[PDB]
Amino acid sequence: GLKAAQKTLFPLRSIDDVVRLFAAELGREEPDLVLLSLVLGFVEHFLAVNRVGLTYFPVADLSIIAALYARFTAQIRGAVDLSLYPREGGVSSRELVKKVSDVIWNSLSRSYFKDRAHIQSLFSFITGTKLDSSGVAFAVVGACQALGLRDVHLALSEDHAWVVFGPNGEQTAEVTWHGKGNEDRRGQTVNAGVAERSWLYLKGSYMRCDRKMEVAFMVCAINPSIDLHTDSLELLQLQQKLLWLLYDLGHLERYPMALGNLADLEELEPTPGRPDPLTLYHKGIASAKTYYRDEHIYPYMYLAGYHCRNRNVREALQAWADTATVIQDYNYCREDEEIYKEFFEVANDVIPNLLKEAASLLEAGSQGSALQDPECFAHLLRFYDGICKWEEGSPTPVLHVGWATFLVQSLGRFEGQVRQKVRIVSPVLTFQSEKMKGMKELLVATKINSSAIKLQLTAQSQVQMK
Ligand SMILES: Cc1nnc(N2CCN(c3ncnc4sc(CC(F)(F)F)cc34)CC2)s1
Repeated sequence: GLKAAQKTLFPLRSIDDVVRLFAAELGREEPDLVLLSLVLGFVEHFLAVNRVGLTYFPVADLSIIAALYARFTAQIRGAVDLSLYPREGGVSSRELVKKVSDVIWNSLSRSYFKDRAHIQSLFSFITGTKLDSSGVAFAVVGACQALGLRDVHLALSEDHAWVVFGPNGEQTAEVTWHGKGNEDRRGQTVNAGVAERSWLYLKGSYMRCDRKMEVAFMVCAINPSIDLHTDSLELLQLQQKLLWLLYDLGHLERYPMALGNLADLEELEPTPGRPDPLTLYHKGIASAKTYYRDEHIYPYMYLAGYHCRNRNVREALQAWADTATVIQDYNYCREDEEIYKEFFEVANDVIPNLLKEAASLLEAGSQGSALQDPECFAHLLRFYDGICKWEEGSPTPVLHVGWATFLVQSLGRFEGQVRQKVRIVSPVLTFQSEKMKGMKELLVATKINSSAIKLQLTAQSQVQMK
């Protein structure tokens, strides 16, 4: 059901031929999501899943891609009868969106590993009857576009996906599952999650994609991994080129995660003449500030990871403190476990390892060490302050004694003469959380009072009886 003009670039014989196809589609009124996702899934399958026979690039013949496209469009058009769902006002109804979501859901294998790699694309849907969670949401949007439903668009948070549709694109509907063991809410709005101020729904500051941002999503979705130790260089090059295409056309402007993904790719293999990874992480943060009220966690996490890998301890601490400054205005809710896991690993594994190495290097005579810099101690304190403020008013707690052991260790890496230089005002720091306010006294003693720290961080009421 492809148009003549969509077929003229075939066969695709290289990475650059795939980029030309994307450029041509992006120059259209509506880029064809189904065509583009089938092409990426086909090339990913033959570059990462099965490389038998590979000599340069997996040639994508029109006959092959057109037959896959026909399989998809026949499946959707046959199973969704539009006459049963009249379109009032050129916009779609909740019943129609639910029907398309059910069609995709009911097509999937009964049982499979939902966390596998390479199950994101429409190629996986057609050839393997398998999709991952956000892959189902994308497939609903592709199916709606195939049906002529121009109002149905992908909605993305940092850990979940759903659709928007209807009058002014103001309706929301769940179309896929989230996480593992959670009961699905397909067909419902996301209002209760927005109202409860969970990270999962970003207080309503989630992405409402247009079609070009949906192209950017499938490009972010490319998975170059061949196995635990090995990435496809061909898929890395393709993903990086397509991200630059999108960047140049303006379609990453409102997509912080895509800018961090591009910066990560540039760190691995920089493109001559292009912005540095740092510039790109900063544009990701600027995008979040401009379009999403600075309510996103990952723009700062991407920046912190880059500084961590480069052992810029000062700047890694600052960027994690900034992540905590975002999280402090959320309530920690059921289904936010992924961001809890990330903050736990930063506090209880990554920061301790960085400071352990810093301590060894200070023993060896380093100058300008983070451990002698009171501004770095302040960043450490601000990171814990935001985590404590996050916990306030949340329906489930965050901190426990496991966190306290690492806090004491991390504090102890800074000498008392460095800790004393931070000014805690009601380097200068203001605490927002009642936990860190009560800890202020303790933060300056030559020997940290471990037991009193533990009591203040966990709000534990009592010590051992005997
Ligand atoms: C620091 C970080 N390093 N990698 C990070 N990733 C990997 C890239 N990710 C993403 N990159 C582009 N777009 C999206 S939309 C989305 C939510 C989902 F999966 F649709 F439900 C995730 C995500 C998720 C966050 S954060």
